[PDB]
Amino acid sequence: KSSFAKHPSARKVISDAAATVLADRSYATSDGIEISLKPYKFDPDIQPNE
Amino acid sequence: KSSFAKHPSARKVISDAAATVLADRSYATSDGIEISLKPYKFDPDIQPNE
Amino acid sequence: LTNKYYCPEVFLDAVATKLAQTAVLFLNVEMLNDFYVRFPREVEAKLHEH
Repeated sequence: KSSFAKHPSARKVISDAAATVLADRSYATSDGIEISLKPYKFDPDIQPNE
Repeated sequence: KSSFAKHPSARKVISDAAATVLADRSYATSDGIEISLKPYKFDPDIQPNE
Repeated sequence: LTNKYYCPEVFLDAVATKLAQTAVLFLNVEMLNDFYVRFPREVEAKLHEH
């Protein structure tokens, strides 16, 4: 939708910038998520509302 | 309340064993807790029921 | 809850309860469960060596 509808080179530069940032942060997010889920793996206690 | 009410030396051995296990896990527990709290440090948004 | 800055007491108590409960889950799994499993082994070894 942006002003970069045309210019596939500039557009793909933007896209690849997003891609390289996400790729950089991906590992820390995955490992942190497994650590944070470590308690619910052992006992995913279910409350009546859930 | 245990059978080791007397024999304070062996009792101390048991107590110190508990203390050393707890000491071994203390840091990993703390760091994991701070990682799990990482989202609430940024924005601890409060639900109406809370 | 919309006037949080007008009611700091209830807000701070909500934050405290939340941090406390999620920290309690990670604590129970990691530290507590590791204690239940490692403690007897440590008692046996240290008592025998003593």
